[PDB]
Amino acid sequence: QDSLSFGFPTFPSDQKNLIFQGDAQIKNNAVQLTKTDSNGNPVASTVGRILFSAQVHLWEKSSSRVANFQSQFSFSLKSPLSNGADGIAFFIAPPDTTIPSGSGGGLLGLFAPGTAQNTSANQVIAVEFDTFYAQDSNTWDPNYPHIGIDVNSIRSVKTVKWDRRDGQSLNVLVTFNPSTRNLDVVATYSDGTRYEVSYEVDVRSVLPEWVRVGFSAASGEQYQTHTLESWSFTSTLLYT
Amino acid sequence: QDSLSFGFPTFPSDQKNLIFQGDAQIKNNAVQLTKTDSNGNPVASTVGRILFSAQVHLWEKSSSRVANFQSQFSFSLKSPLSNGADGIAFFIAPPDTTIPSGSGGGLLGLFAPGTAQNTSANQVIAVEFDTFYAQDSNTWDPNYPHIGIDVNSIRSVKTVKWDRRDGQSLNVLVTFNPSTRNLDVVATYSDGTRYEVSYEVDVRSVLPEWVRVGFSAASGEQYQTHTLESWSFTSTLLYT
Ligand SMILES: OC[C@H]1O[C@H](OC[C@H]2O[C@H](OC[C@H]3O[C@H](O)[C@@H](O)[C@@H](O)[C@@H]3O)[C@@H](O)[C@@H](O[C@H]3O[C@H](CO)[C@@H](O)[C@H](O)[C@@H]3O)[C@@H]2O)[C@@H](O)[C@@H](O)[C@@H]1O
Ligand SMILES: OC[C@H]1O[C@H](O[C@@H]2[C@H](O)[C@@H](O)O[C@H](CO)[C@H]2O)[C@@H](O)[C@@H](O)[C@@H]1O
Ligand SMILES: [Ca+2]
Ligand SMILES: [Ca+2]
Ligand SMILES: [Mn+2]
Ligand SMILES: [Mn+2]
Repeated sequence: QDSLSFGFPTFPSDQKNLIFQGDAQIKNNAVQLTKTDSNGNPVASTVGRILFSAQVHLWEKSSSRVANFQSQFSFSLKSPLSNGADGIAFFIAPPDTTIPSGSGGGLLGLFAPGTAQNTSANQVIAVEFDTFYAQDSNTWDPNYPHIGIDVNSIRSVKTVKWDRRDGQSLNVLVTFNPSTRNLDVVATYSDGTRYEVSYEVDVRSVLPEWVRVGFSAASGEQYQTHTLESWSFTSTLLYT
Repeated sequence: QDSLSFGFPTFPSDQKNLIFQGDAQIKNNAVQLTKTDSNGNPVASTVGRILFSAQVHLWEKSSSRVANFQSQFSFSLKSPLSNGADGIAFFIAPPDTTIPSGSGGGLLGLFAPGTAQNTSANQVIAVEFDTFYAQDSNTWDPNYPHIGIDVNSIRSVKTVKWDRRDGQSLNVLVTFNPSTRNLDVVATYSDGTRYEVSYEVDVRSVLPEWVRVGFSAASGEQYQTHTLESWSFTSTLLYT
C-alpha cells in the first residue's frame, strides 16, 4: 500500500498484529518492554522489543517517491532507584530485524557490541530516550540524560538534554518530511515542559524500501520499567 | 489496533502485505484474481483470492465496541465469450480462511459445495458481483447478473439487478455503520450509472472479533478476467 495507518489508544491483551521479541509483553493495557517481577517491579538484565507486523513502504525506487510519516506515542519509566536504566527507543529497521546478540544494557536492544558504532555495519534509524550515561560503560553518551537521534550507530548524530521523571508519561511526536528530509522529534510532559531535536537524513541511503517500525528497551545492571502506553502511526508515499 | 487503514491506488509487483491464494497474482499494476494465459486472456477452471495481511479488529466483546469500516475499490471484467463467469467478491472472514476444496465456479472461491447454503456452517460476509446465473447450475441465483450481499451462504440475503460492462471499471464503496448495523453498497460506472443495495446485519453474530479482508473470484467452464485495480480500506472501533 502507498498509505498505511494504525492506532493503539491502549494495548489490550489480545493482540494479533504485534511481533514480540525478547521479554516484551502486554500487562494492564500497556506494553511492558522490559521484564518485571510478580509485583510489577523492574528487574535487571532484560531486553524487549515489539514491531508492527505489516511492512511499511518507506520509499519506492521505481517512482522516486519517499514516504512522509508520523509516529505519536506515550510512555512512562518507573524505578525504585534514582538512576533507572537504560532507555527506550522508537526504531525503523529492515523487516527481518531481531535482537542482536549482546545488545542489552546501553545498546538498547538495537546494536551488537562489536559493531555498535560502525555506521557501515548497521541499518537502523532510532529516536532514543536514554537515561543512563556513565562514561565507563556508555562511552558514546554525553554526560546527562538525553533524547537522541541514532542513524546506524549507538552514538547519536544529534542529542538534546532531557529530564527523566519517574512515573510521568512523556508524549512524543516523531515526524519525517521527505520534502525537507527533516526527522523531527517533539516530546512533552503534561505540564507543558517541551524538548525538541531534529536532524536531516536521506532515508533512502540508510534503509531498504520496505521496513518495519517498533520500539525497543533494555535494562543492564541498573533498571526501570519501560511502559509503552499508546501509539499511532501513519505513512504516505509522496512525490518530491 | 483500534483503527487501521491502508490504500492501494494501484498494485505494483513488489508486494509485501498481501496474502495470495490460488491463482491470484499481480500483473500490469493490478491484481489478476483469476489465471490468464501468456497473452493475458482468461482461461477456465481457476480460482484466486487475496487478503490483507494485518488482521482487522471488527468488534470487541470486553468493551462492547464494533467497527465502523469503509472499503472503496474498483475492478473490471473482460471476456471474449457472451457469458463471462463467474464473478468477483469483496469478503470478510476468519483470519485463517483458505480456498475451500471444490469452491470453484459459481461458488466464487468462498464456499464448499456441501455447505454452500448452510448458514450455520460458514463464517463469511461478502459482496458479490455475479455475472453467471444459469438456472441449471447456479440454482440459488436470480435469473440475471446481479450484485448480492452474502451472509454465510452463496444464496444471497439480497440481490439487485446489475449490468455487466466488458472492460469498463466499476467503482464500489462498501460501508458498515455499527450504530444502525447497516451494510451499504454503492457501485457506479463512469457514465454515472448507479446501483445501491443495503442490508441490516449484526456482524458480532456472524464473525469472530478479529478477521481478514480481501477479494475472491473464480471461473468454472465459462471465464473472464477479474481485475482488481485499486483498493482502500479503513476501520475504527466505536462504542455502540
Ligand atoms: O463457469 C460457469 C459454470 O461452470 C460450471 O458449470 C458447468 C456448466 O453447467 C451446466 O451445464 C453442465 C454441462 O452442460 C453440457 O452438458 C456441457 O456443456 C458440459 O460440458 C457442461 O458441464 C450449465 O449451467 C453450463 O452453462 C452453459 O449452459 C447453460 C444452459 O445451456 C447456459 O445458460 C450458459 O450460458 C452456458 O452456456 C455450465 O457451463 C460450474 O463450475 C458452475 O459453478 C459455473 O457457474
Ligand atoms: O544498566 C546500566 C549498565 O549496566 C552495565 O554496565 C554496568 C554499569 O556501567 C555500572 O553499573 O557499572 C558496572 C561496573 O563497571 C557496569 O558493568 C551494562 O549492561 C551497560 O550497558 C548498562 O548501561
Ligand atoms: Ca546510555
Ligand atoms: Ca452465479
Ligand atoms: Mn545515548
Ligand atoms: Mn449470485
